[PDB]
Amino acid sequence: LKGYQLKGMNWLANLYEQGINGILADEMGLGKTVQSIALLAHLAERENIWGPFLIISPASTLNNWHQEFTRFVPKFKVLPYWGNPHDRKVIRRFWSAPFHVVITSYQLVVQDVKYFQRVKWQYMVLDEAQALKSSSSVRWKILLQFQCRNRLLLTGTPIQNTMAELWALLHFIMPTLFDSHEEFNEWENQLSRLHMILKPFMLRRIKKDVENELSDKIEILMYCQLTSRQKLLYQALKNLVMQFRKVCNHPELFERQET
Amino acid sequence: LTEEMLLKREERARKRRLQAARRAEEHKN
Amino acid sequence: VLIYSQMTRMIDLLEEYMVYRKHTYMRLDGSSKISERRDMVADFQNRNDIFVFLLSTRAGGLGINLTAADTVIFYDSDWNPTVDQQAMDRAHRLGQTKQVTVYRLICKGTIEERILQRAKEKSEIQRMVIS
Ligand SMILES: Nc1ncnc2c1ncn2[C@@H]1O[C@H](COP(=O)(O)OP(=O)(O)O)[C@@H](O)[C@H]1O
Ligand code: BEF
Repeated sequence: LKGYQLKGMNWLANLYEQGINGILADEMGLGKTVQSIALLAHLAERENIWGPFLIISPASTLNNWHQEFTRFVPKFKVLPYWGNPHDRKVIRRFWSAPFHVVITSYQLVVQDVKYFQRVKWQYMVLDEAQALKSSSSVRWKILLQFQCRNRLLLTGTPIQNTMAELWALLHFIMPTLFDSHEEFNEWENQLSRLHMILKPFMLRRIKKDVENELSDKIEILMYCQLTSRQKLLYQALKNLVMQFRKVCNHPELFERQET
Repeated sequence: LTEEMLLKREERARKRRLQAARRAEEHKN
Repeated sequence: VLIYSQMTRMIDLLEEYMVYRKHTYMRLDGSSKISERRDMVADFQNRNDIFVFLLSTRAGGLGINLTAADTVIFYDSDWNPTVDQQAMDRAHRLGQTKQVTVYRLICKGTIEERILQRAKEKSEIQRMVIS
């Protein structure tokens, strides 16, 4: 593994021993999946290994995650759950025990929640949980309804949204310690208290700690002037928002040229 | 008498396992 | 180069142009199936014929490990920040040892200016809140 990697794995193992559940927020490219695989490997008492590992990742990340399991360790067995109703139903019937890890999308878990309910789950990790910020969504409630002792996350680039996001994140981390949204809102001073509260059950690396040789990307802006037709349309408009940005980006959408 | 149904049971089980393996190797690409 | 866009209509116009000029055209949008995604993503490592790759932010940037590319071009702006960030990093990860450069085609302060200002303010916030 790596230094930071091993340290995060040890922190996760210590939190598991203490029974705490937390996030694993690191920059993209630092090896989140590798750290999760190492943490899964660390389990040797035959407690989590005996049961399954529900990995609820986004749809796009099904194949890379899958490959990562088929290459990182020749021991873990994957039982993908994403595809035609037939194949998925057959896979569900199969375990209905070598079901080590399971790969499923967010929508597939919510739709087929009943299938997952009848199966007990030793460990659950929901990668890329940056989507799980709105508590009013059905996804949040469905994820909350699962009966799992330990919850782990590998979501990156956290927060940055409104306080709603923060309420959702924290209340998911633990049902206790958090009661109402406005309450959380009530709890320089504010920022320091929030940092102190989130310090124990969270990590962070950034790019300087882990990037030992990574050229600092160069970001370049480029203003572009609107053309004649674009201006005639912008004038018409001036004299909504979606239509507006469209007319800007390109006019063909509202006025494909004729013959 | 019940041995034939038991053996049919495990041959159905291995057929199902073969089908699952076929689905998995189709899924592995 | 990796081009990122949002509107499928836009993507289609861009496709039309990339067929007018011969730069090759390989896309993987949200309408593309997961198997086709996985396929194109296997191709774009260990294959070099694809000059340019056409993605959308939510569909492709998050979790696709596109280290092969050296440059990222954002044709359009996003209201919520940390979304072009996913793409940026997806190209600037660990296997991108060649170079990293992220352009940003914006307009001359027409209506994009408000979006860029909001994005900069939100990025500054998210920067200082927890770091
Ligand atoms: N020990 C390692 N050896 C080789 N490659 C590694 C190692 N750890 C991480 N990687 C690289 O990290 C990439 C996956 O990182 P990823 O989990 O996508 O990061 P993030 O979770 O920050 O997006 C892979 O391309 C892989 O090559
Ligand atoms: F940046 Be990782 F692929 F989400």
